[PDB]
Amino acid sequence: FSQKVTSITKPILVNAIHSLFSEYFHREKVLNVADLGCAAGPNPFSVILTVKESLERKCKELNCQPAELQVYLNDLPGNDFNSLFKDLSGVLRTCFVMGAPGSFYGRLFPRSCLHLVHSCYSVHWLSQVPKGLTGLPLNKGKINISKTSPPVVEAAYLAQFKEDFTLLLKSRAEEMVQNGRMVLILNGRQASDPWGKESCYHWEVLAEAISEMVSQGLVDEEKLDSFNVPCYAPSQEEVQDIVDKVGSFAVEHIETFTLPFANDQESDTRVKGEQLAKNIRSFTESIISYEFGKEITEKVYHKLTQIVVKDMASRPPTNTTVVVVLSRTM
Amino acid sequence: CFSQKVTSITKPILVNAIHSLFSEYFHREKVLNVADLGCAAGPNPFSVILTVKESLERKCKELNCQPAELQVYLNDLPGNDFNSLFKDLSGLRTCFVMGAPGSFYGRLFPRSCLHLVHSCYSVHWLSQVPKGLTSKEGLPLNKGKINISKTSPPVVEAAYLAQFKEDFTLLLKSRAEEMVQNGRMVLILNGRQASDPWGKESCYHWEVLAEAISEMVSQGLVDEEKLDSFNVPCYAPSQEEVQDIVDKVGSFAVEHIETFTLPFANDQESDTRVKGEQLAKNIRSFTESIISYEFGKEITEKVYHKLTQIVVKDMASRPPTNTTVVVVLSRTM
Ligand SMILES: Nc1ncnc2c1ncn2[C@@H]1O[C@H](CSCC[C@H](N)C(=O)O)[C@@H](O)[C@H]1O
Ligand SMILES: Nc1ncnc2c1ncn2[C@@H]1O[C@H](CSCC[C@H](N)C(=O)O)[C@@H](O)[C@H]1O
Ligand SMILES: Cn1c(=O)c2c(ncn2C)n(C)c1=O
Ligand SMILES: Cn1c(=O)c2c(ncn2C)n(C)c1=O
Repeated sequence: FSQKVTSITKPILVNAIHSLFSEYFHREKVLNVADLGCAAGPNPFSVILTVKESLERKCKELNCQPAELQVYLNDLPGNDFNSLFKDLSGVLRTCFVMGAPGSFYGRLFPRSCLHLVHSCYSVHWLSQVPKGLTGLPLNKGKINISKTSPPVVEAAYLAQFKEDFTLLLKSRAEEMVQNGRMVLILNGRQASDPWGKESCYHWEVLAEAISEMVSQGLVDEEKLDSFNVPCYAPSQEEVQDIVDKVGSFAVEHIETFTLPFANDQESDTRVKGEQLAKNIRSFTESIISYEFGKEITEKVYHKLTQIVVKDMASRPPTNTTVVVVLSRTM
Repeated sequence: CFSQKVTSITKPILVNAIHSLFSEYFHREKVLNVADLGCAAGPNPFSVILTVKESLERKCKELNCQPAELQVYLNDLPGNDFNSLFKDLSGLRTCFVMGAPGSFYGRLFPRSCLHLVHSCYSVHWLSQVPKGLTSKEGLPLNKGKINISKTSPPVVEAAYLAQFKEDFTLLLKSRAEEMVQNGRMVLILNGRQASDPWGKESCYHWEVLAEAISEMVSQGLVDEEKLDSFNVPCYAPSQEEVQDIVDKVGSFAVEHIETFTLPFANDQESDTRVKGEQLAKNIRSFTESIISYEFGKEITEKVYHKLTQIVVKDMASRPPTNTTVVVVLSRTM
């Protein structure tokens, strides 16, 4: 899945880079790139290579020396920059890679210096759990928007997102050169899709595993009730509406695509389920662990592995991605 | 006290260099860019950030202008503990702090963007152990020691100086390409008074480590050939050497040159034992990794135990000094 996403989207990144060339940004002394929420895995390496290779390839054609490249790798201060920097030791030459700790909800970089901003699977995370999920907890059974969720949950999540995403765009707007491009890829939904397993498979199946622990009386039902993940899956329409209100970007590309969550290149339904569960753990573990402690979380994932395995044998789940490319105007 | 003494004595030099930036109206540019070479993870980088931030804010008040934004690059080798550094920096408004992993012997930053470069106790470390500390035959010159000593043949001295000339030149050439016209660079490093002999006067730590090693050779727990052909990639230059190297690189003017010598141990401690133990701990903390890599964990732990006994003994008779060289450059042409 992670592989599928990066490979499907690579041409979009490359097209955005090509836009930079018809502005002669490759003729400037340095090209500045930012990756928002880079984590520590291989995706940042691949973003660096894509830009580096495309920049080198084009300067070969035009018989000029390539601009130098500066890549800022942004993530929250708790990110494992140590590992990231150790792995980057095995691009160089004319290539200067920085760590930029901080939240992308706010200023991170000098005014109008960025030529390219990139983000893959970060900007769906909210700055806080949305307000108005309370006293008394609305959204009783669940940890995200669901089939069973009252209309107010939906509206609260959307409102939080509108705030956050607007603050993201405003910050990036201040930091980008005229005609700079920004490529944003995030977990999303098809508008005509219902809530529940269609769009938020992972949040639904986690709430199931929690509910099994409540049922075993190992967790208070009030805890599940007033637990909510600070994460939203927008439609492309929502994204585009938010962008429309911030008058400093032109939309150059908008896209939604839906894949199977489970890995195709595996024939056995077992393993397929276990892998998907492992995958889900790997990006939900820290938020779950922090809320329920190590002992209970270990139990939650064991039941999760049983739920997904069962799901593989009947209706296999999907996952949906929204992609937008913006150009800085005015 | 020592690390504290160095940062506090040199703070005015940093501030003067910053003030030079103001008379170039760099505070009127959109961003002021600062680099700290070899920042490690301790409190010194925080203090450099504060010094610049405070001075920049203070002077924009005075001249009634819009404050430039501040960008600070914190450079160190990859596998420096940037995790801890970044966590501590969280306890930062129009103030953008970056990690810049890599060696300062080489390019690290875009061409001509830096206004201020700062470095405290880094650039004395060489890029490699210097070549030519072994004869044609294959015999190791510099028999007893791990740095330049009283007992060292002339070729050791000349090889270390040559390595430093290479390294320091490469540092200056790289920074020259990366600094704006009239940018300042403040370099503070462990050094020597020219008229000082080699040995305990200038390289206390290398001398006392070679002692501890020699005690392990004496207990036959380490081959004498290992000590013989082991050499630390570190030099303590005179201010004259530094100035000669700078003179050959035609892109900097010297604005300040300084040598000063302090007691190594913390003076505000009355007990000789603790004074010695502290100095030893201090010495371990900056020599551990290169000692450990060479002799393994088991014998290194023994080396530091004997080191702690040697320094404690030294505190009670002749207390050691340590010497610092400081230079400030301006980017010209
Ligand atoms: N406000 C914020 N500012 C910066 N990083 C953030 C953030 N909120 C979440 N993140 C980071 O976003 C990342 C999401 S995981 C995706 C990582 C990478 N883009 C990839 O494709 O693999 C995490 O590392 C998380 O710490
Ligand atoms: N070539 C090189 N490039 C970058 N950092 C280097 C380096 N050689 C040594 N260093 C770093 O220089 C540091 C010296 S310790 C000094 C820490 C800090 N400047 C202070 O005043 O406390 C070490 O962390 C070491 O890893
Ligand atoms: C890192 N990450 C997420 O953060 C994520 C996700 N699906 C939804 N989200 C929120 N996937 C597949 C993922 O790899
Ligand atoms: C890192 N470091 C050194 O590298 C050093 C030193 N004194 C001498 N040297 C070489 N001190 C105090 C120090 O902290």
